[PDB]
Amino acid sequence: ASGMIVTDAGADQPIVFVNRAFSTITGYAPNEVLGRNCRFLQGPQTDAATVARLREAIAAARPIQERILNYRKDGQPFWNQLSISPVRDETGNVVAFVGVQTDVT
Amino acid sequence: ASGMIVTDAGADQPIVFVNRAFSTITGYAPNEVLGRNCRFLQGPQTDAATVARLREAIAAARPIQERILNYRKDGQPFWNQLSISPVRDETGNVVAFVGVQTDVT
Ligand SMILES: Cc1cc2nc3c(=O)[nH]c(=O)nc-3n(C[C@H](O)[C@H](O)[C@H](O)COP(=O)(O)O)c2cc1C
Ligand SMILES: Cc1cc2nc3c(=O)[nH]c(=O)nc-3n(C[C@H](O)[C@H](O)[C@H](O)COP(=O)(O)O)c2cc1C
Repeated sequence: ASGMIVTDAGADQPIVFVNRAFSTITGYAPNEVLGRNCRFLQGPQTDAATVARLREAIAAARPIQERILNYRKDGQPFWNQLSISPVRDETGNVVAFVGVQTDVT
Repeated sequence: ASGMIVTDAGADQPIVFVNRAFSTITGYAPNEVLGRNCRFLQGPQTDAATVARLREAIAAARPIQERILNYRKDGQPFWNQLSISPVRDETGNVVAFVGVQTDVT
């Protein structure tokens, strides 16, 4: 099952909702992640270039897909097939971002 | 600000998250809508053909936009500029739906 994260659009994109599969994949409970930027999932072997591409896409509110190395709460690495998209209203304002995670280890 | 509703994908698409502006627009608090299908927003003058189009799009996981008559908690009608999209994983599985409202009354 794939994880889902919803973040606010502004102000460094704090998490506002996660589904159950997010906890299955990452080992974090909702309480442990709400209000935080998702970058706590990264760690020392995460590819910096990939991170850069995410950062640039989010700042532009452009959809992006990447395979990124992430880490469970306990420190166990896993490969995340990650897809992020803005949620826009019909005037084009970005209301949120949604990300989908699949553990492809 | 535009409302946002996230639902599960299956069964009857129960609401799992709403943003602040959903409460502004509709008068409902999160605790009174979570776990319900969004159709409680409809009422006597809602156009049945519009509802039917939403029903078929959700069943097929197709994006759709409609201007639909909805009702606030206090019973006041409002025009909801509604857009719905599925959230998919990279294999195409539907993870959730996202709806965006704008009160265009
Ligand atoms: C909706 C959404 C979901 C995200 N999911 C993840 C994720 O699962 N794993 C991850 O490493 N980064 C994820 N990110 C990316 C980070 O939050 C962050 O944007 C990225 O590391 C680049 O920014 P930075 O250089 O400021 O950290 C997500 C971002 C958003 C907006
Ligand atoms: C994510 C999402 C958001 C929705 N938002 C609304 C809404 O704001 N107003 C509305 O009248 N129906 C909304 N709907 C549609 C109803 O939940 C329902 O699908 C529609 O009435 C058709 O199905 P029915 O004939 O079984 O009621 C939403 C559905 C989804 C999945």
